[PDB]
Amino acid sequence: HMTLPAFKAYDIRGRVPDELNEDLARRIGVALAAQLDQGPVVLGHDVRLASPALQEALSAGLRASGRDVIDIGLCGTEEVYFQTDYLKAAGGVMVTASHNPMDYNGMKLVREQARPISSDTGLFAIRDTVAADTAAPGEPTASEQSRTDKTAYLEHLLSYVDRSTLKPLKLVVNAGNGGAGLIVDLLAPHLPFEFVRVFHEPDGNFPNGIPNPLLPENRDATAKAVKDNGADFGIAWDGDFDRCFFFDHTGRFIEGYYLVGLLAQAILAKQPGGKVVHDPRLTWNTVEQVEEAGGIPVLCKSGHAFIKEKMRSENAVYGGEMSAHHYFREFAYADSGMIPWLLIAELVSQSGRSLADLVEARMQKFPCSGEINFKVADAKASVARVMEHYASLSPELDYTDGISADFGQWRFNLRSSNTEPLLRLNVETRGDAALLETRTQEISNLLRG
Ligand SMILES: O=P(O)(O)O[C@H]1O[C@H](CO)[C@@H](O)[C@H](O)[C@H]1O
Ligand SMILES: [Mg+2]
Repeated sequence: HMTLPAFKAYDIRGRVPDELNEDLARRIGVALAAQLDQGPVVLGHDVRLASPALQEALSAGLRASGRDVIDIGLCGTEEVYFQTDYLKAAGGVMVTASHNPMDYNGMKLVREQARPISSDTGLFAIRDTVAADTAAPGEPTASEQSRTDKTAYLEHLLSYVDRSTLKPLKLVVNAGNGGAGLIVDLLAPHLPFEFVRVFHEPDGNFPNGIPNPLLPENRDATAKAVKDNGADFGIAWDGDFDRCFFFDHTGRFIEGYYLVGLLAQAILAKQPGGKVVHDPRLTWNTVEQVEEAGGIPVLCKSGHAFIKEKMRSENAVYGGEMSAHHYFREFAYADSGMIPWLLIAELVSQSGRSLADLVEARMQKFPCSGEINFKVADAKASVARVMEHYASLSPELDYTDGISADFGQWRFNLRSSNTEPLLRLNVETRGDAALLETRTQEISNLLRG
């Protein structure tokens, strides 16, 4: 292997100990110090068994390079984002494995204002430094401070809702033995909600499976809890809870697409006329709901780094991806798995409408395929077959992010993943479920052919 495999497009991601270990972690700390502007570095970690050791190695390398370290301890990814920005630190690293296997771990790195460090914005520079670094470890010349106070973070979360307007909704919450439960419990004394706690305790051994609400078996655990307890709706998170997933009162999982438009309207009620950033995979419903709420929709390439920089350049109040990532301007332009369900709970409380009713007509008006992934022998040839087949229909074509083709009553986006060697397909139609299925199956056949 010519270069270190753990260094991916957006983050560091690999098997312990051959792709990621304490030695590499320490070298990464040293290299990161050379890439940042002045200031301390915030460090946090998730519930994985190896994460504290990796964070300590990271701290050792940073402090050997004269960087003060602010250890915010066991946390969610968004807390590293928030505290980095809030404390005006030089940068931050979250040690997390997200939903990777048990023998895996990783790191998400940010600089000032929690601005992402990605492959083309410092991460491969870090990789190359680490790759060539054979120097003996130096000793720490800077200190580490423990800062586990979450008051500022919690106040920021609560600032998104008028607590006097909240109703005592019954909410299922499913941390999947990740870290989300700790924050829910800290918020609960300040909320009127009745919580039904599922897989609630943090446990890096993951007795009920690695947190991933998109897997049907994991999905059903939240769904069952909602139905059995007559909950208003249910929320589940991934391990580092920067992704949230919603289940209405019938137990039905709500496709992430529709929450972009819903959350946009929620935010626009608080910040009128604002711009809203969205990705190009699924678009029609978002554009319509944003515009109807008096907002301005802004098309952007998918990927958190693209989304965040677009929001910054546009002073956008909110950004959302169909892949369950939701970004908020005052939250350091960063994603949160907590702010969205607070906003939705407030929406349900104030409107008297169920989460089901809030999205029902939208799902009927703009039905989507869901993201469908393809691993084929020749991605480029497969894309060519699709485009050649639809040429005679003369679709409107857009190349913001792969290929978007607008045929009038239906459209698709076809993308190479930046994080996996996959093709990703998304189809939607104008209120036509039949057209949706036939076109989705047609494209599927073409890609596989
Ligand atoms: O592999 P992709 O599709 O390129 O990228 C995926 O991971 C990114 C970071 O989690 C997300 O921001 C994208 O929305 C998601 O599609
Ligand atoms: Mg995550």
